[PDB]
Amino acid sequence: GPEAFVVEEEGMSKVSFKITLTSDPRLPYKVLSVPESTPFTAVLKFAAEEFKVPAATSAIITNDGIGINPAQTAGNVFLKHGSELRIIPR
Repeated sequence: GPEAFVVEEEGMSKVSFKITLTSDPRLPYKVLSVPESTPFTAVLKFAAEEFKVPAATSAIITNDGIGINPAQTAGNVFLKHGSELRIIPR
């Protein structure tokens, strides 16, 4: 019967973030894409590499300026915060 048809999961396999270095008034950005299951620590590592800044002294925050727990997936960050993120010194 109809109870036997279930939407078990839904998502998007490729997650894209537009990460802006907002301390620089030219607002340099990178659009980075990663698998949905990518640990967010690896997104910070990728972004720091592309911006040529040390991952250890950098952080990624939401467009609204709030911190993100790194121990979650890229897909979950996108679900909560959308695509626009900022890279800042920590």
